[PDB]
Amino acid sequence: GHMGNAAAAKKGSEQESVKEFLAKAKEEFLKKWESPSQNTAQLDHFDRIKTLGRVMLVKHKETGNHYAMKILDKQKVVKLKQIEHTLNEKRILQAVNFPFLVKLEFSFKDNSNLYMVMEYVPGGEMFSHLRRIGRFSEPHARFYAAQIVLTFEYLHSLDLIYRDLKPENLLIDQQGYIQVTDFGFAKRVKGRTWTLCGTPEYLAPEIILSKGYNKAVDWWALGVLIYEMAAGYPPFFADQPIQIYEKIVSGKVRFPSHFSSDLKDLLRNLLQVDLTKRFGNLKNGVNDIKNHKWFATTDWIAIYQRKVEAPFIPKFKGPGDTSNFDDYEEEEIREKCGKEFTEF
Amino acid sequence: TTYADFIASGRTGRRNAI
Ligand SMILES: O=C(O)c1cccc2cnccc12
Repeated sequence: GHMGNAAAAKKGSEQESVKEFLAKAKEEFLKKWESPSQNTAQLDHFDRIKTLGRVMLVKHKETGNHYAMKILDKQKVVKLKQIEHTLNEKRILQAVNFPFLVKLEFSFKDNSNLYMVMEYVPGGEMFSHLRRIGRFSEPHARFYAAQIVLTFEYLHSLDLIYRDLKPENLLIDQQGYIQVTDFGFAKRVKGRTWTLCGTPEYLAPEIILSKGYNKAVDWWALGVLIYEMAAGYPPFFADQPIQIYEKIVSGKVRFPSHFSSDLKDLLRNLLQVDLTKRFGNLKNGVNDIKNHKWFATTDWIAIYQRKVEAPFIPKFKGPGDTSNFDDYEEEEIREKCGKEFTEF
Repeated sequence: TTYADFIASGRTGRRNAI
């Protein structure tokens, strides 16, 4: 067969160890999910530095640690029908723990705003680097992809569907690894869900077609991400979203001539309209992806342990250096909506 | 070319969610 005895035994043992890891991680998650942390800091603990609601670089006055502080005006969450999403995003962030998920270090609220203070990821969005460099080599793309695969394996084991994968949402840290941010569309659904949400270029066909769907939309989105990282542009685009959606549902995808056969095979199995054939959605689960030829060189445990030398380290001009982030405006920071946000 | 089509789409910048 494909694997001799030694490789087969090694692979089987690795897949069993994943099961054991995920089981413990669900225990840890559910404890924090069921008893979330609240009110772990306050605004005057922080100097505001620069805008990055709003997200601001801030400096903790006593440790000098920098943070990205997401500031959300309560009354403005209400008018935009976002109470549950905001509550849920904070709840998810304070309960998860994974090396490639941004870390909520503090949260608190006051008469006007809700605050989420997470570790500052100084390297900027993958989006900027990808547009600047143009496209990533397949090894470079694969290093990032492996981190998303592991992160989705983690999230999906907690019955969390992420639903907004794109380079805009992937921050690069000082060691060159990814930090996933923005859980505003994530949802803890065991079965199916129906909400039309996400970013047009990344929507799975079953979302476009107004079907009930499941975590398989995240694996479709990984296919779009891998393609975009390796091509420099996404597999489906057009002037307007309605024309993008026609392409997505069409069941056709074209590849640059520099894509390897292995990569095209993987993408044809992720970008699979037929849910009964889509990798990540089959009997073998995530293992169809992890064991694919395109990931043959990936040491999954070394990725998880962050022992792999990253192919790219963003320029690190210092702590609190904001140069990998672009420049924005200048607003100031002023009880409203108290009942709505008790749980925050 | 496909790359040219991408530039012509006008969706090369940061993409908003629905
Ligand atoms: O959480 C975010 O959305 C976010 C946004 C813009 C910059 C960030 C830097 N470090 C962490 C998180 C950030």
